[PDB]
Amino acid sequence: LICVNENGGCEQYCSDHTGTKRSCRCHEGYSLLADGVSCTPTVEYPCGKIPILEKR
Amino acid sequence: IVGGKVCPKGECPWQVLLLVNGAQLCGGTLINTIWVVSAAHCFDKIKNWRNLIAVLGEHDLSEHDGDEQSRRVAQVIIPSTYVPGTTNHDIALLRLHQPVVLTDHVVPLCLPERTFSERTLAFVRFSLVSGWGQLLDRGATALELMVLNVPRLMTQDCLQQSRSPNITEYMFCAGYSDGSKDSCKGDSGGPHATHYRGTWYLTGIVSWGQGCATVGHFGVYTRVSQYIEWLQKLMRSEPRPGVLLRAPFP
Ligand SMILES: Nc1nccc2cc(NC(=O)NCc3ccccc3)ccc12
Ligand SMILES: [Ca+2]
Ligand SMILES: [Cl-]
Ligand SMILES: [Cl-]
Repeated sequence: LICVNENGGCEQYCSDHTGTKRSCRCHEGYSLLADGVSCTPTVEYPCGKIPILEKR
Repeated sequence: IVGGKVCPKGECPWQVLLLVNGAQLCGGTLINTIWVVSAAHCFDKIKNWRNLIAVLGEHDLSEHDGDEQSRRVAQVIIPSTYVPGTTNHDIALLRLHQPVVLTDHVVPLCLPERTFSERTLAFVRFSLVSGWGQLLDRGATALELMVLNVPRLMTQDCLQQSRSPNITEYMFCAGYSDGSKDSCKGDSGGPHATHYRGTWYLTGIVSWGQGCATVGHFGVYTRVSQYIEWLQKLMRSEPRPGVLLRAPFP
């Protein structure tokens, strides 16, 4: 996969590496899941999320 | 904001109101607990740099509901390439004197990586712009925070569809040419926020245009993707005496 196409499949940030290699990364306040693409909050108020809507 | 709606309280939690001697100056965007991004041009005529205040968690300017947090602005950092009274490089990084406390009503917007912003965010068609600016050209400013969904244009198409200063590589256009919907003078410095896969990101800063909601013209926004590395470096630096700092760009 390449980061310029479909964001490399990453939810957030994407790095191309030497080979057909790709690593996804997450912003501070998030961690990467075992699927290697998804980011889940690690804190109460992660950036770019709206608490009253996340609560619903 | 012209032709938008009231942002429901708490749904624009990164929005900042900038005040000078109690008076509305500009908007801005919280990007972490002590840093706010705004427009350089907001600071062209500041007299007493020591009376600048940033307010988070604000919604209805007519009342106090206890979700507001005010901080003094300790530093205003502007790129060296900005020339007062002109439009290019219209960005400022503000350091608060003390962190805000994150709450349901106070949350930072994510400052994206450059590559992510250029390769992915720049192609999300619609983004949200917000502020307490004028509700109409030549009209009164808003007492409740307003928000508007605006589509982004490639600059070639912006120039073809417009009918000024140049639109530079440090800018982009967004909005409508029919005079119905725009950000306005008093919204300067506020966020252009872009959603991608469940998270919102800072992509633009309310910067300039021709009047507000003027037929034949679009809103022009600072292209934040050009400044990610510059901002990140400054956020790692130690504070310096004196509120205004001009920092080399690039
Ligand atoms: N989206 C938009 N549509 C129409 C008009 C607008 C006016 C805006 N604000 C200002 O133009 N402020 C004055 C200024 C002065 C020096 C340099 C730059 C701006 C901001 C946004 C606008
Ligand atoms: Ca209030
Ligand atoms: Cl890369
Ligand atoms: Cl000073």
